[PDB]
Amino acid sequence: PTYGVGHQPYRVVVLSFELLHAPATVCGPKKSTNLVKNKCVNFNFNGLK
Amino acid sequence: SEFRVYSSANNCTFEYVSQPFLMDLEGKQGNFKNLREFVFKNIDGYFKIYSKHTPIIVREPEDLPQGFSALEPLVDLPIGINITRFQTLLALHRSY
Ligand SMILES: *[C@@H]1O[C@H](CO)[C@@H](O)[C@H](O)[C@H]1NC(C)=O
Repeated sequence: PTYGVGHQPYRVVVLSFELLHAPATVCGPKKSTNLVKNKCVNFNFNGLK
Repeated sequence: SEFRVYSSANNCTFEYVSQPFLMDLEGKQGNFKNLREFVFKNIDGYFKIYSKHTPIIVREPEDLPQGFSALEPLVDLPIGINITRFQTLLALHRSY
């Protein structure tokens, strides 16, 4: 603990992204908004625009 | 120790589990048989499963029944490995 900030240990986590063509099984989220009806709107339902 | 099909392991890539594909139960009564169907398709690095089950009552181990039936999908598999051969398995515990 008495050591300097430069000598202090730092826990490092490194993420590597491998864009493999076939699986594409895991990735980040995709936020969804509220639902409205009886209005001329642009809908994106599970990728259907 | 029924897992006699495999003896050696390696790195795994996909571990999905779900409700069993064979939900037909014989506990009700006999005199009817199952008609499990399965279609396997492996394209563009994907895999699909289709299945339907209908009773037949009459066994007649000669030919498939004369009837039309749709086959809806069950699960989609994202594994993109090469497939060239098909092998099935059986359930046999001991002579009886
Ligand atoms: C095996 O898969 C790789 C990549 O998915 C492909 O380049 C190769 O042609 C395949 N070989 C066979 C025999 O399917």
